[PDB]
Amino acid sequence: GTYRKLPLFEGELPEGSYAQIVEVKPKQTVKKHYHERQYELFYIISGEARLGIGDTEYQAKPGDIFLVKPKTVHWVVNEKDEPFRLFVVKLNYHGDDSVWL
Amino acid sequence: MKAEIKNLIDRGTYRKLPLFEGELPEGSYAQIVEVKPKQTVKKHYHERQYELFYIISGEARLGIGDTEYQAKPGDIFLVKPKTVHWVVNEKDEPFRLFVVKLNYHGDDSVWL
Ligand SMILES: [Zn+2]
Ligand SMILES: [Zn+2]
Ligand SMILES: [Zn+2]
Repeated sequence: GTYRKLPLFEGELPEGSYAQIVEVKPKQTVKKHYHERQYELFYIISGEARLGIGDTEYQAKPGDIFLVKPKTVHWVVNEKDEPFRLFVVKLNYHGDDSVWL
Repeated sequence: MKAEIKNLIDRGTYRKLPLFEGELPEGSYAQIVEVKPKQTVKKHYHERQYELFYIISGEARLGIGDTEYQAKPGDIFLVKPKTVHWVVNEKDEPFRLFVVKLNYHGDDSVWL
């Protein structure tokens, strides 16, 4: 819902590890949230978006890499017809922890 | 937050560029890997670390256990531990990939 979520290497990734593509549907926004304990590593694959982490908003283009440490708030705004697609890795992942602002 | 590649580590057959050093949790690491033109990375296995590859640019015969893919941009891979991998760069282009290491408690790398 809101953005797609395409897990890879399911059951193959060590304890607390996780990897997946996500696809932020076009001209949609992902709302302010944070993770209690998990890290997000992004590699921006295609499209363009506004990406906030803590106190900084980036104009995320492909080939950018981002880190979201925990208790750090993030959002994306896609203002493009093309979907925003990113490679995600989650570190110290204890399952679902998204506290949604 | 954003990745600024300002640190190069040179291993001759290639170069490794770490990312977010100190920022990542224990057992984690992330880095770009540049396999310099016409070069190969020789057969090698990792004690326990896992290596997730996202292939950024170029083509290089990539070999994980028994399957040699031709790693193009957009491919994703995993090299579970105790798995023999290597890379032959074919082009006059760097073969570049975003790597994360999982279960990395320092250099578990070993080479055949
Ligand atoms: Zn997110
Ligand atoms: Zn390796
Ligand atoms: Zn694969």
